Amino acid sequence: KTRRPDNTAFKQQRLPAWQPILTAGTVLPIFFIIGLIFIPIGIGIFVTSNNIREIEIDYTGTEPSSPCNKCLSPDVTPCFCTINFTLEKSFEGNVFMYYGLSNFYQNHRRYVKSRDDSQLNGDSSALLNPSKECEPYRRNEDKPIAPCGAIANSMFNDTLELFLIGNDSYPIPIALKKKGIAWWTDKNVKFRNPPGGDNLEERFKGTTKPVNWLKPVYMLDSDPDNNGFINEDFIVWMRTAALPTFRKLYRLIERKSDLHPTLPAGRYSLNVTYNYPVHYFDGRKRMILSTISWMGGKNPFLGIAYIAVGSISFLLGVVLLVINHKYR
Amino acid sequence: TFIPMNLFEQFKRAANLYFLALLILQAVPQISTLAWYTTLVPLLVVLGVTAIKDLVDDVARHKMDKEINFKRTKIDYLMNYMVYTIFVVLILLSAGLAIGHAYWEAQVGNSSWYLYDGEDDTPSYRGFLIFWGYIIVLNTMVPISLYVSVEVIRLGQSHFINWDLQMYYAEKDTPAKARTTTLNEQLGQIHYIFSDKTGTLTQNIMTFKKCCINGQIYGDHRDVDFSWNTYADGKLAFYDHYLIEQIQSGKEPEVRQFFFLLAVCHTVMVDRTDGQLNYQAASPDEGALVNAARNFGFAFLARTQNTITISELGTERTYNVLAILDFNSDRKRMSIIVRTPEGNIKLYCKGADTVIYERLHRMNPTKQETQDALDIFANETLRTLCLCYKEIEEKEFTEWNKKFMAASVASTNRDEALDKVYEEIEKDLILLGATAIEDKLQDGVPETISKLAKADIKIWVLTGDKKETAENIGFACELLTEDTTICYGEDINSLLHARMENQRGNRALIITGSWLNEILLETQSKRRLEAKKEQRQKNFVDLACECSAVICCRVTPKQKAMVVDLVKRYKKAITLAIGDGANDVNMIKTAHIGVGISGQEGMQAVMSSDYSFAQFRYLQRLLLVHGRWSYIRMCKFLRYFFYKNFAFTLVHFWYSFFNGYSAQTAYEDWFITLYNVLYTSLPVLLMGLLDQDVSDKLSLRFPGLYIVGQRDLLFNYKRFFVSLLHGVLTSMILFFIPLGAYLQTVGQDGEAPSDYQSFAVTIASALVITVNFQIGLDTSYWTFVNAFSIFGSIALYFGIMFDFHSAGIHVLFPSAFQFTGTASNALRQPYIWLTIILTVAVCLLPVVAIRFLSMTIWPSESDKIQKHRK
Ligand SMILES: *[C@@H]1O[C@H](CO)[C@@H](O[C@@H]2O[C@H](CO)[C@@H](O[C@@H]3O[C@H](CO)[C@@H](O)[C@H](O)[C@@H]3O)[C@H](O)[C@H]2NC(C)=O)[C@H](O)[C@H]1NC(C)=O
Ligand SMILES: Nc1ncnc2c1ncn2[C@@H]1O[C@H](COP(=O)(O)OP(=O)(O)CP(=O)(O)O)[C@@H](O)[C@H]1O
Ligand SMILES: *[C@@H]1O[C@H](CO)[C@@H](O)[C@H](O)[C@H]1NC(C)=O
Ligand SMILES: *[C@@H]1O[C@H](CO)[C@@H](O)[C@H](O)[C@H]1NC(C)=O
Ligand SMILES: [Mg+2]
Repeated sequence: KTRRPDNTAFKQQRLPAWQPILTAGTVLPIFFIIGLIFIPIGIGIFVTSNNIREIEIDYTGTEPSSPCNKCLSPDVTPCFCTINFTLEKSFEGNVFMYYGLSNFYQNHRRYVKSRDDSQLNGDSSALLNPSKECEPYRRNEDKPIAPCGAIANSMFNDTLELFLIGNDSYPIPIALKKKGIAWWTDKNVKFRNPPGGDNLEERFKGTTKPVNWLKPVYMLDSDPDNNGFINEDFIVWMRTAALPTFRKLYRLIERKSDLHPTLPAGRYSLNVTYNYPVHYFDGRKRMILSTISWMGGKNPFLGIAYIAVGSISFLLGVVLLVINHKYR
Repeated sequence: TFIPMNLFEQFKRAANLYFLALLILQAVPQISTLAWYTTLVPLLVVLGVTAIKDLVDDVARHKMDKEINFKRTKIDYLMNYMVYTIFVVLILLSAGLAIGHAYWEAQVGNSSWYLYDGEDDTPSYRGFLIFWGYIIVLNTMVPISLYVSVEVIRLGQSHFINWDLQMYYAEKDTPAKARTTTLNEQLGQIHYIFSDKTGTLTQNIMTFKKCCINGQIYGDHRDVDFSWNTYADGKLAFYDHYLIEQIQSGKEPEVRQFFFLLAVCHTVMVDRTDGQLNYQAASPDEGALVNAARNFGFAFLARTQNTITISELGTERTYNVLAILDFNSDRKRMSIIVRTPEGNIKLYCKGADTVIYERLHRMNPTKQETQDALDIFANETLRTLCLCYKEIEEKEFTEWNKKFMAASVASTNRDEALDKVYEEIEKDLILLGATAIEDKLQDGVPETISKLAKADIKIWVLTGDKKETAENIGFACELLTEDTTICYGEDINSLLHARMENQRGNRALIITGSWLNEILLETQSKRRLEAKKEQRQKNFVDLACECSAVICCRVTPKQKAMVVDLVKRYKKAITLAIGDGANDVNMIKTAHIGVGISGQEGMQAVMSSDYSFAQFRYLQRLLLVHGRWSYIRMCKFLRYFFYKNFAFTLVHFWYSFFNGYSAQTAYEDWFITLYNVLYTSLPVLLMGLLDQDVSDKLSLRFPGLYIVGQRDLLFNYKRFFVSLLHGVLTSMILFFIPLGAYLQTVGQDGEAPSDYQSFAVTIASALVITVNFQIGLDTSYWTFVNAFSIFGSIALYFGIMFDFHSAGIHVLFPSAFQFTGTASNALRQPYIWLTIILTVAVCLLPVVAIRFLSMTIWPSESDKIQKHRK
């Protein structure tokens, strides 16, 4: 019929190969070695996370007796809460200020998609032609909404500030800087203003503000590098969270010039303009101050998980060892 | 052309049409939860790769035209059932979450002012709309590349049969061929083997040994070189002096007639140009018999339409040929009518004694001891062809000859009109004697018949040769040993009648074809007859399959395919038919796996088969190496293919709870595209082609490993839901370990991977590594390309993903590519890598522990010999 088949390693099923078999002397060391690797990492992360100092102030006022419950029914648009908290142990180094939102589904399909990417990327064509994707907020009355979409529309628009109550009882404001609170790529690549011109007023011609926003996107900040689509607060909002209960970076408190702690232990008051309504869907607002750590942030779950898995792997090795010993 | 290509790819295959129906679902925007990219690109590649496996054939056919001018596997049936099971599970889960979204929307969705879209859709409608949303996000449960991967697995495995060098016969220079590239796993599931005897269990390299005429047996040592005869050759080794001088001198009419018949009743074409009077016989019996006849001076020189050129001891006497009664498996005997120059019409005949003795003359004193002679030759595995002759009166021949010529009336009449002439003349026959010819078992057949029996393959042999020769050949090839209590049809017949009327180690069933029909007998009355037919037919198979061996004798081609059908219908056992010669093609088509020996009878019953190697000896490697590996390589492929796909989509089902059941994809939109084709497609294919539980030499030495496939222990309908339970858990771990790690702080600073984009990068990353590490656990043959594909899959993902999330690609598609700066930011943070390591360790270590316990507590035979390297 045909000639002799060629004699090559692949064709004759004779490729050189290692035949690993899960011998009792091979699975056991990896199980115990994992026990001696996860545990020290698990205790390492746990104690490192437990060292982090954090304070979470829930200032939504849903519960009665909180002395700004009036803001749940804001007859006057400007409402204010003054929540006092005292820190037992002073914060050291950079202190990060976040705002938290709970039971707030930022990962809804109708929500995450509702946005125009070319518009935020600084596309002139898409500036006056919002995509169909941000359908419910394409245009307000006659001309398109510049930050279209259900995401840019429902933006966290509270005004959080911190005061230090010293012995004199006079509130001393503590510096909060709004710059450098977004990913480098988001500021420098993903989000951009429309091209052309120098004044932001002339760039956004034929575009209104979103319906919920009180003021246009032109002057979200006085800094020319922080006004428009490249605004730090706005960018931090559009970065959709993965779960309902999230918290987003708001302000930074960098190291003080003096050797004293950045936030010395003492009486502080949180002066916040209650603008965001969340009590309709049982949403909770929180203000979170956290201190920087070299090994990420405060993640007690991983430390407990590594210890939990580290112990299971060590136990599994012993259990597997016993079974091998009996059935040897 | 190509337009027909996709036309039958879609309709014929349910999965291929399922995804086309999905594009329509993804086209409409009111329910499109995934982009159209997510289905075309995995579809075009699957529809593109399969085109290459068939288009290359057509273009070759087109070139051929210019130059010149069904069997479905058992798993193939299961695979269809799995895919129809995934549809139901997908429809139930999609309907289950559709309920959950309507109730979520009614309570939380309607009260949520941020999720306002301006479309007053009632919560019952919003749930309905997202029922199609979860037919799209969770669509990938149905494996798109299952139907293309299996073709590559089977094609590659089949091509190992062609390239095999141990399955290659040198002197005849014909390697093994696998002419069906879809029956590979079924070679490892064979329960029965039906084999021809002559040409399959014997070489059909024949030589004349003995003889008997008028009761006097010749060919023994009593009272040599044939130099006295010019036509003779030394190839024939004969030691019988008495017949040599008797035929040389003092010749008698008996020996003259007997040898003359062998050189007249033949049908062998002859050549004389070489000067040695070469012969080329289509039937080994005829060629050897004439080759033996010429050795004694009865040499056949030439033949034409009206005469012959036979020679007798140098006396070249030319006869006249009038009619030749053709031979077939039904007739079982050949005859020729020849007119001598004297003017007498002499009819010669030969064939099986069974059909010739019934037509003998009343006066035949040599009939009795000739039967004893015939039995004597069969005792040494010698095929016997009885002879006979008769004379036809001139007066009665005229009308018969005219009728014989009139029988050639064209049309289909010649099928039986000739036969009517055949039986109307063959009334009285004068016995002459019987021949004795030697056939020898192929090399390593007794090794194979013993080897395959160790794998619990019941070897049935279906042979048209005599009762005695088959029984002794069965003993010769170790098919029947000294422990066998043979029984015949009468023993079977009595048992069946006894039970039928009442209700109204090694054993054999050596039974003749005549007794095969007798037991089976081959408005209300018709129904009862059909009921009787099924009752006895079912009783026979249950009586036959209960014994290790079976010998079927005097069986025509109709009775070969019949028996194969009986086992198939009434036992549900996979069958293999191996044979040579046109008589076996009826059974090669009936059997699940059809094997064809090239043999000496003809190159005919191999093109009508599935595998066409040269010798029965090679059946050791087809089943115990290629068939056995092909089964485990296919099952290991399926046990992982469902896992890697059913553990991929289920994150969408778990993430549905923390997003309002809104059908939000936990993965990147462009990661769903490449996962099925790019990230987790190469390593599984390389497994199904290059995996070996034990070495080839060590799989022959332990045929018991074959049993894993006969009983179907490696991929049941039960092990489908253990790979799904594996898929559910892996998706549960892949989701809830990242979720637990992000509910709390995760590297939260100016560069914080806590958003959703870093949630898709973490789950997808730990998913790619987990499956590509769990395939590494599956492969038992870590060749230097299995490692490359496994690590290539993981390294490829981190290469493309960086490119996709790189700032440069953002220019090409600001909208379609919207993940920029996530991969280069979500994996430089240690907590993300501490979550991926934990998500992989806690997802793979339980598999290692589960696998190790199974080895230690319930070791399999494959593992038992793998532990002992020697
Ligand atoms: C801060 O954000 C909140 C919500 O994110 C803003 O409340 C929203 O205010 C808009 C009006 O600017 C409301 O839209 C419509 O207002 C008209 C009156 O012009 C009213 O008749 C409609 O019924 C409708 O409410 C919107 O409803 C309201 N949000 C909610 C949940 O009711 C708020 O104005 C923002 N404040 C600043 C200073 O940016
Ligand atoms: N040309 C031929 N002339 C006379 N008899 C023949 C013959 N070919 C076969 N026979 C005889 O017919 C009987 C059956 O022959 P058949 O044509 O059915 O195939 P077979 O049985 O020889 C193949 P196998 O041996 O593998 O079963 C045998 O007994 C044989 O002796
Ligand atoms: C919070 O601090 C303010 C200002 O010091 C004070 O007027 C108010 O009474 C304090 N409230 C409580 C509950 O201590
Ligand atoms: C809080 O901030 C507002 C706005 O700057 C200011 O008017 C007020 O005096 C501050 N202190 C309060 C409300 O106690
Ligand atoms: Mg045969």
